[PDB]
Amino acid sequence: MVKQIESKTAFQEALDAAGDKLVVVDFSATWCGPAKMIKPFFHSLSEKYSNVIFLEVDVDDAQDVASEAEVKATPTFQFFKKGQKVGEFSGANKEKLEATINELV
Amino acid sequence: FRFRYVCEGPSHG
Repeated sequence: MVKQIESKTAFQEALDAAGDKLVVVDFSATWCGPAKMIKPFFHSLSEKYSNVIFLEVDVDDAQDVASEAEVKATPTFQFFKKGQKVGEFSGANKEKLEATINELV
Repeated sequence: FRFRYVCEGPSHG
């Protein structure tokens, strides 16, 4: 399922509620087209991979999450598991989300 | 307003 993180509070809780399944985060800006342009994919995987958890973050309204993750280029895909980080990669590459997810699945 | 850094989505390639 998908989950929107509007505050660092929902961030950690998202990982804790994610259980043990993979967790890919999409640090995209709702006001920036190029980032939101990849939503028909990242958010789409929600129905193709109901076994994976997908999160969302607003680098502008949630600078608290981007601040701790020190994001400087959107979209930034960050992978977490059990509250721990395992990998990450930015740059518009929706096809990689598949290879990366099937990697640490 | 809500602006931060550059969006290197399908902007770079």
